[PDB]
Amino acid sequence: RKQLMTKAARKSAPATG
Amino acid sequence: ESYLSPAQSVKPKINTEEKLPREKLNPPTPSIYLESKRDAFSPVLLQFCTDPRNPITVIRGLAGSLRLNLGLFSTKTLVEASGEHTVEVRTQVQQPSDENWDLTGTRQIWPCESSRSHTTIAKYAQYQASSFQESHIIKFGTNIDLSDAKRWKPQLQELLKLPAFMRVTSTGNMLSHVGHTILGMNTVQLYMKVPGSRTPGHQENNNFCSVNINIGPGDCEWFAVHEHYWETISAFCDRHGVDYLTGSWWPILDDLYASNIPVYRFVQRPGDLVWINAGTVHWVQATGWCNNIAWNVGPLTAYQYQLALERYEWNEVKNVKSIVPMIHVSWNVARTVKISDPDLFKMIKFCLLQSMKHCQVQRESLVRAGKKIAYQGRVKDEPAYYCNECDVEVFNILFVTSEGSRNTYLVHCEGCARRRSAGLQGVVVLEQYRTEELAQAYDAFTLAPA
Ligand SMILES: O=C(O)CCC(=O)C(=O)O
Ligand SMILES: [Fe+3]
Ligand SMILES: [Zn+2]
Repeated sequence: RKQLMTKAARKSAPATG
Repeated sequence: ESYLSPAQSVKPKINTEEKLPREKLNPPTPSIYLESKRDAFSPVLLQFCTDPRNPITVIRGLAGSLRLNLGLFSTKTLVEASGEHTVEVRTQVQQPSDENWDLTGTRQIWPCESSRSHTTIAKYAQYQASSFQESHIIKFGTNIDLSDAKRWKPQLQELLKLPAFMRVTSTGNMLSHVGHTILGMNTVQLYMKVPGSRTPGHQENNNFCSVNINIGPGDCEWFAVHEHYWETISAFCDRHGVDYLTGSWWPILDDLYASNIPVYRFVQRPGDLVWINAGTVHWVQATGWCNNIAWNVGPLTAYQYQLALERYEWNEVKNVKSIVPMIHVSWNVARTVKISDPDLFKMIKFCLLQSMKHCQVQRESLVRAGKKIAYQGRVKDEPAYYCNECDVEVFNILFVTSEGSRNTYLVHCEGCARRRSAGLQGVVVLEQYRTEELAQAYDAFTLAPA
C-alpha cells in the first residue's frame, strides 16, 4: 500500500515567545 | 453543506439581557463528595457532570475515595522513572491569580506573556524543589506527555480505577474512536508547577470535556465561564489584540462582571478532580507547589457532539486545525456504539448523511473526467487524514502526491490539490470506503432502545 503521511496532533499551551 | 442542523440544537436558553445581581455573577461551584466506589461508578454522576447547565464540577477527595496512589505522580517518583526526553516550559511573571499587569505595572490588561523553552523532567524538578526551599519570574513545566505505556505503566494503571466516563480510554468516549493518538487529549499530560504557574484562558480543543487531578502538595485556583458567553470573551480578545483561539490571555475579572458574565471561582486541593464540561471557558493558576495531570474525554451526549461539531466548523472558518477529526470519529461511533439518546442519534445521523452526500458528488465528478480512483481500504491502527496545505480533515476520498521520497505521499483536500495541478496530473486519488460501504454503515445505524 501507499504510505500516507500525517502531522502528529498534540495539545500544547499557548506561547508568546 | 454544514454538518449540523440548527433545528436540532440542545443548547440551554440563557437570557444575558436579564441583568444579574451580584450573587449570580459569583455562582458557587458544584462540589461533590463520593462516599463509595458505588457512588463513583453510578450513571447519576455522569448525568450530573455532563448536564449542559453545569459548566464545571469539583469532586472532593476523589483520590482517597477510589484508592488512587497519587504518590506515583510526586515529582520524586516521576524523576526516578523519567528519561532524558525533552519537555516544554513556559516562563511567566509571578502575580496574584486575579491580576495581569502591563509592563509599566499601572494597569490590568488581557494579553499574558508566557514564552516557550525546553528542559527535562529531572531539570525542571530541581527548579521546583529549589523554589520550594527559597534558593518576579517563574517557570511552569507544561503538557508533559505520559503517553509511553511501558515507562509510565504504574502511573497509568492507577487511572484505570476511575469511573469509566472519566477514563483516558473507554468505549463510551468519542476520543477512543479516533483510532490514533492525540497527545494530551486521549493520552495523559502532566503539569509541574510553582506558585504563579498559569494556564491561560481557553476552551478545550473541539470543545471536549476535560479531567484534571491535582497531585502535588499545594492548591490550584480555577476560574470558569459557561460556553454561552464565549463570543463575548472572544470579543474582548479582539479588542485587546490577542487571538482568542490560539493566543495567550488572562481575563480582567471586572470586564466580565461588567459584561453580566457569571464567573465560577474555586480551589482545587490535592486529590480533588475537576470535571470541565463541554465548551466551558476556563483558566488556572497554581497557589502552591504542585503537580496536576489532565486529559480530555468526549462522553456520548448530544451537547458534547453539538459543541464539538460547531467548533470543528468554526475552526475551518478561522483557518485553525481541529485536532479531533470529527467526520472520521462520527462514522466510527456509528459503526461500533449503540446510541439510545434520540437527540444525539439525530445529530450523528444528519452528519453522516451530509458526509455520504459530499463524497458521492465528488466521486461523481472524478469519474466524469476519467480520473482513476483506487481503493486503499482502512487497516487497523491507521490514522485519520488532514490536508497538508490548509489542515482541514480529509475523509475517505484522498488526493495524494509524491516526490520527498517516491514511496511516501502527502494528503490534500480537493481544493488544494486542484490549486497545485488543476487537472490533477501527478495527483493519485484514493478512496478508503466504497460507496456501498458507506450506504450500508448508514443504514445499519439506527436508534437503539433506551
Ligand atoms: O492544570 C492546569 O494548569 C490546567 C490544565 C487545563 O486547563 C485542564 O485541565 O483542562
Ligand atoms: Fe483546559
Ligand atoms: Zn486543503
